[PDB]
Amino acid sequence: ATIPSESPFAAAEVADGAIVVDIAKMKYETPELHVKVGDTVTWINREAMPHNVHFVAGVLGEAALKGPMMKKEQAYSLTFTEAGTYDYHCTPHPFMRGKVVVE
Amino acid sequence: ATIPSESPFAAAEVADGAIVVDIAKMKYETPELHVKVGDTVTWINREAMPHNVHFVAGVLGEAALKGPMMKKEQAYSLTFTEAGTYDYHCTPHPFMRGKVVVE
Amino acid sequence: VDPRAKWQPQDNDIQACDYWRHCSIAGNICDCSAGSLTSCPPGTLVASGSWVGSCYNPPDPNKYITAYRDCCGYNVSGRCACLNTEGELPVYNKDANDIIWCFGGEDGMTYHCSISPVSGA
Amino acid sequence: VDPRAKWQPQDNDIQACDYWRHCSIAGNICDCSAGSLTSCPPGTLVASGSWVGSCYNPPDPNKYITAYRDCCGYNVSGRCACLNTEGELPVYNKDANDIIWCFGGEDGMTYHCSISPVSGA
Amino acid sequence: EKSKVAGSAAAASAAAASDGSSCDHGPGAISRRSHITLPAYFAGTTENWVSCAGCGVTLGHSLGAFLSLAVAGHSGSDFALASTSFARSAKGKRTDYVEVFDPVTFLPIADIELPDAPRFSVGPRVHIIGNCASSACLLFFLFGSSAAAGLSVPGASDDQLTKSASCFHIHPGAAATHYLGSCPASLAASDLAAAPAAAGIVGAQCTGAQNCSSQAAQANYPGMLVWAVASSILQGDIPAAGATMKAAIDGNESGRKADNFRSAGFQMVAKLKNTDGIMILTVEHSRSCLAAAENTSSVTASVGQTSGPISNGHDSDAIIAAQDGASDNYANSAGTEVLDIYDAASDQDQSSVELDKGPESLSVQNEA
Amino acid sequence: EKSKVAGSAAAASAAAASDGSSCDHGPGAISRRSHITLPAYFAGTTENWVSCAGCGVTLGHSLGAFLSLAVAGHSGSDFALASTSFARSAKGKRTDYVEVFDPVTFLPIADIELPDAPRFSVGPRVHIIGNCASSACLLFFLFGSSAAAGLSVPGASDDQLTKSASCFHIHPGAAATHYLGSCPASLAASDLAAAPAAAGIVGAQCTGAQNCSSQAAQANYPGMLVWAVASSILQGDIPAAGATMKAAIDGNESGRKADNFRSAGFQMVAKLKNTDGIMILTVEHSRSCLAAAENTSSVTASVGQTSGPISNGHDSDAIIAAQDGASDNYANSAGTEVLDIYDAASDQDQSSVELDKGPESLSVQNEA
Ligand SMILES: [Cu+2]
Ligand SMILES: [Cu+2]
Repeated sequence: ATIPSESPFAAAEVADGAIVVDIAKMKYETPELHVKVGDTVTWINREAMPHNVHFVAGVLGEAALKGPMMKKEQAYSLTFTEAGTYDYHCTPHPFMRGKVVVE
Repeated sequence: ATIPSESPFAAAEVADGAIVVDIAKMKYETPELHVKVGDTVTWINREAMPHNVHFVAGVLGEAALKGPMMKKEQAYSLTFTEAGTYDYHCTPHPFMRGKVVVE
Repeated sequence: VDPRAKWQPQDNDIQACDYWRHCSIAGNICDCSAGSLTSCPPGTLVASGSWVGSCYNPPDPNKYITAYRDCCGYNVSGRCACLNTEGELPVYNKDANDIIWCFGGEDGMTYHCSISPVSGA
Repeated sequence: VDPRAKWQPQDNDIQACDYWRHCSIAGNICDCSAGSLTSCPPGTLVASGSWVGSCYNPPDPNKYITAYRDCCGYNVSGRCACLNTEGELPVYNKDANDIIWCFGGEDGMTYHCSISPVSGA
Repeated sequence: EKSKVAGSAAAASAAAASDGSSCDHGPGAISRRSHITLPAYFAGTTENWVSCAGCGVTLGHSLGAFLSLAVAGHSGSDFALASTSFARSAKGKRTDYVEVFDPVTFLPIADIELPDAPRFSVGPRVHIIGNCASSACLLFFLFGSSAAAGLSVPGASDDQLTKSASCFHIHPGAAATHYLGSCPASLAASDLAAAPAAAGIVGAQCTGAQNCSSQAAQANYPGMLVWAVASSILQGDIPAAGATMKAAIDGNESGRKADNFRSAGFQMVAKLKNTDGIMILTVEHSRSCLAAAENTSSVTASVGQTSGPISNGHDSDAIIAAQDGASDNYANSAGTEVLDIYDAASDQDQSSVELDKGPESLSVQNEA
Repeated sequence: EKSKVAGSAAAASAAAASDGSSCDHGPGAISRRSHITLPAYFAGTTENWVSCAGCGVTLGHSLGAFLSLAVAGHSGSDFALASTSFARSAKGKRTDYVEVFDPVTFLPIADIELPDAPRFSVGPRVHIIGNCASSACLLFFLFGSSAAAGLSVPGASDDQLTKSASCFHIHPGAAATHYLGSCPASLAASDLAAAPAAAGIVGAQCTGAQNCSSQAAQANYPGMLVWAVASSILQGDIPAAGATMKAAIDGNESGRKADNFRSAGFQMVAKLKNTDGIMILTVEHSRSCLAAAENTSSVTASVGQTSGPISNGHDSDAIIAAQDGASDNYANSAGTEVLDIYDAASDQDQSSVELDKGPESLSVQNEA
């Protein structure tokens, strides 16, 4: 697909730079959030309930990154190239949804 | 479809003119039989087990006349227009089969 | 009771597997899913095909030729299931009841039901 | 025994419904159709979606969060049939067991199986 | 068994009569008619039983697929199904479609496909899929991907996927208006009219502590939605113009509550419209919310008083009622695959065996 | 029940381990593996069970459609299925197809369509559909329209409709030659090689009065066909060069036949090639051919002698045996939906419950 990059999948350390769609109260905290291109935001299960971050599938290229899950903190980071506004959701509960604006 | 004519369906009297084939031992009597275009052919159930006369369906026009049914006597007549050789069969036992040649 | 005992005809039930006419059914009784002893249930298709069995009528003491036609274009009803074999004969045809006689319909070849019409002596 | 009595968990069968990790399954157990307690049978597809249940372990007496994932792309196994409801909650989501949790596979939305992996405490 | 009236057969046989086989037809839509859907334990293929009360006769059947949702037109004009099929059934290319049957012939008069396999695969509940008042549209719930209500027009075509909030059932108030009610944020009114979708939220009934069952009863004819909790009854009057809440009533007589009584498993509630009676399956439960009940209490919907008793004599999972002058209570046991029919004034009359697999839904037409 | 070894997990938990879910894989084709197919009483859908004898564990399952024919390559390289589906399953467009699975993963490795819905729907019998000895082909029988033998090539393609005489089974003698034997004109040799179809007929074994059971036993490895009658055994040895008749032997010991002893219903016969034993289902019958039978007599194929006893303890409909050094006798009960596994020298070992509906066929691979 296209837009954008992969990296890793569940483990859990930040680093220096923040950047993190997060989780709890079932709902990517600071859900609607903006960020600049060429990036990589970290999602991480803070919950007592696993989750994933699945966009849709007409947005972010072909395919449609699913992303996985796995409490235990666990982390999944995804970086970006092109501009626009992305809309993702947690599969097991299509409800908590989030929307990112790449400016 | 085309080739050829209908007429009736189960009842059982000849007439003057012969033209017929009838049951007996899972097999149309005098099976391979020739006739001129326009000759009638009366099938007559002579059995203690009903039958029909169903060609196939690429032969006789579109569709494919399936012949109905009949026990003790009952009959079906089929009249004909174009020349060629027609193959028919008893459905419940695709086995007794026969062929007509309209010359 | 006792599956290996000679079939014993009755002429009082019809939804029962020991009904005189059912002497060689394989499947299910139509009466039990909206049909009738000799008619098909709605939305289902009547075959032209069938298979015969000579059945003994208890009341009038005579045997009749039963033409077991299927009601097709539906999945098995699941109801009054029966398997009778008075005079069945092997797959080398026509007295044989494992075959789904369904030739006639819409294109209906699926077994839903078997009817028990008396077609002669 | 007695359908309306408080769930009584055990830790020795796994094929049985009173098994500790199964406190909120709806479906069938995988081990009964060639899977294993936390693995899917062959030719089947594992979902991402799941539904949680806080099940109590009788040996070490603490509850654990079981993530009931379905294996899909097959028809119901018809094997070890179970329905448990420890803390289920209505369709107004996720603790909810009537839903066929099959999101992830080939396109497998068809229910075959229910897996019972421990996901956290 | 009294279809030992194949004495009519012996009869015909003696008069030297016929046996001219044919495809017959159903008697025609009426109030005593009952539909029984077999979800079958989540099997890829399923069956619908059409039965006649009084007679206790199976009048016909219908074929369906994976977790279909049955609907029946009140005026007795159509019956229908939302369904799902796969090429190589259980796998391959999925197809979501709406089929529409003639109540007499049982033949499909229409077969409408849903575009992106949108249906929502779940154990079925009356109300997650609904016909609107005029019968010209079928409303269906989308969960996966996005929460949504699809709109199909029977004039034969899919219409539009109406976007909604985190909301569940569909209880239509009008041609263009439905209560995509029960949300977390209690009660939604969507008006799909003209061009758009409005969506206006009700004054939150019930608290997060009170749990609403997955199966509420609802009378389309007169906007009566009655929704029992894992214990007792919330009622709302639905019209065009918003919903209006009525005082809550407790189905169980207080002492019963400590003594362990609570509602059952499956289609627990039923409501007779000509009267204002609520039927409720109950028994001595626990967290056994989905299990079978041996009893049924009748209540006056206006005056929450118990009018009735009811020891069913069997382990029943689902109930309903004939919407007519002197009503029958239908009692469905999924385990024994038999439908027990009683007089809504106690006594069991008829019985309907072998509705095989694991039958669960009852639907009746509310006929004049 | 011992799979009560989930004391394996108790162990893992204590050890602080994982629970990392994945799709697993079948143990790998072998001699003790047994396939149980379920025609399920004529249902549109069906199932096939893969079990491990010894363990008694199911290793997998396969889904199929209406009245499918099961096949297993002897080398244990593939297992297959001839099948039929309909859009709107039970009605609509029909599709016949060949399906071939990897024996380890259970994934379809091929899906080949049959041209004009030619299958022949019947309660299944091993041998009315078969693999040729090289396992490059799958022969299947057409009944309606015209008697025919369909040639499918796993190089993935329908090959040709081989027109044949009024004839039924298919016992493959060679890569290009098969005995679509059993006819009323007893036994045809079919050679489909090079361009055409040969069709040569044998010297009529059996008389009009001898009824050959619908379920004959055959060893593809060594062209041994054993065909019981509604009473006793006609044996034939076939190679690419004509069949060769053996002298008849009666399974039932004269007194027994007097005393009403007779053949069961379904997969009544079996033959172990490592030895030259024929197993056969009998009990005291009548015209009740298709009924269950409670016993099995063991006989020597070479010398009609009864080496064996065998009281099953259950109402069994079909049997087969592990084609290995020390064979297990498989006893399938359709009524109880269970497979009773036994020592081919009497004792009952295993049992495998819930192979749901009406399981009827056992198939095994003959492998070194
Ligand atoms: Cu989530
Ligand atoms: Cu004939």
